[PDB]
Amino acid sequence: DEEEIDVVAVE
Amino acid sequence: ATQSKPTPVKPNYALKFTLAGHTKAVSSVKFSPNGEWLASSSADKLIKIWGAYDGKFEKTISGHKLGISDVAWSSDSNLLVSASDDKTLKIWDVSSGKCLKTLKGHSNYVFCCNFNPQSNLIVSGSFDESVRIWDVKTGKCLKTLPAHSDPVSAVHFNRDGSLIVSSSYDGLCRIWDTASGQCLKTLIDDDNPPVSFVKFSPNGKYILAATLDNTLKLWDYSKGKCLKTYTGHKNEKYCIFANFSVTGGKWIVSGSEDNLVYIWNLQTKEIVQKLQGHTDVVISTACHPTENIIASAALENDKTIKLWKSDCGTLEVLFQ
Repeated sequence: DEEEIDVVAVE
Repeated sequence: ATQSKPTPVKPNYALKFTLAGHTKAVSSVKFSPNGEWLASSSADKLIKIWGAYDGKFEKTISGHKLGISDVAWSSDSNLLVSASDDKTLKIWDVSSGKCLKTLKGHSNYVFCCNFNPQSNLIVSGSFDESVRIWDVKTGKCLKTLPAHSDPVSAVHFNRDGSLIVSSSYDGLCRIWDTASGQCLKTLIDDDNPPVSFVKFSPNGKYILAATLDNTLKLWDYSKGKCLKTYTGHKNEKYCIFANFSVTGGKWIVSGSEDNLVYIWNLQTKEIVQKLQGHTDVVISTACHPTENIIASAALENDKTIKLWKSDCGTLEVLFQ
C-alpha cells in the first residue's frame, strides 16, 4: 500500500 | 544533477525575525515568486512590503477604503492584487506603490484573489457568492461564475492557468475551466462542513482543502477522492491559509486558532513540528519559493508577522 503522493512532479 | 536542499525526516524551523507595524489584524502574507519580498495585507487597509530574508520593512501601499483580506503577486514579482471589504480589487505597481487599476463588479466584500501563471488574468471570490475573472491589462471583468450559494473563501489557478479551483462556506470545492467558465467538477464529502481554503498542488494534480471542522484534506482532483487527512490543529472559525512546503522535505503547513504553526509530513500525515511564539490566532502562513523559510501572521491581539527558518533537521541513521 501507501502509494507515495508526488505533488511536485511534472507528468 | 541540480542542487536540491536535503530532505530530513523532521524539519527544525526556528524564529529569526518578528516584524511589527500593522495596526490591526493581519489578513494574509505571501512571498514574491522571485524570493526577495514578503507582502502582508491587513484590516488597517494597508499593504506592507518586507524583505524575505531579513524581515526589513520596505514600504507601505495604501488606497483601499476598507480592510483587506488577501493579496497576491504577479509571476514576475512586479504587481500585486488585493481584495478588500470595500467591494473592489486593486492592482498595484510594487516599485512605485501606485494603484494601476481598480476592479469593480462584486456586490459585496472580496475575500480572495490570485493571478494566473501568465499573469494576464486575475481571479477573485466574494461574499456575494460569485467568482470573477478579470483582465489585468484593461481591468474589466471578463466572466462572472455563479459559483456557490454562500461566500467564496478561496480561489486559485492551476500550474498552466487552464483551471480555477474555488471553495465556499456552502461546503463545496468546484473546478472551473478558465476559457469557458464551465464547472467541470464539484467535490463533495460524506459531510459538507464549510470549506475555508483550497489550493492546487504545485503540479496541479491534487488540491488541498481546509474545512471548519479542524481538518485539512488532500484530494485527488481527477478521481474526486480524498487521499490524505491532516488533523491536530484548531480551525473552527477563521479562513486560515494552508501551504505545500517543498524546498526541504514535503510538508503541509498551516496556522491554527491555538496560536501555533503546524507542520505535517505530507505522506504519513504525522505532525512534525509546531512553531510557538505567536500570541493570537495564526491566520496566515506562507512558504518561501526556494529557501526553507516560513512566514506567519496573527490576529488583533498579536499583530506581528514572524519569519522562521529551518536549515537542519532530524535525520534517520542506520547503524549496523
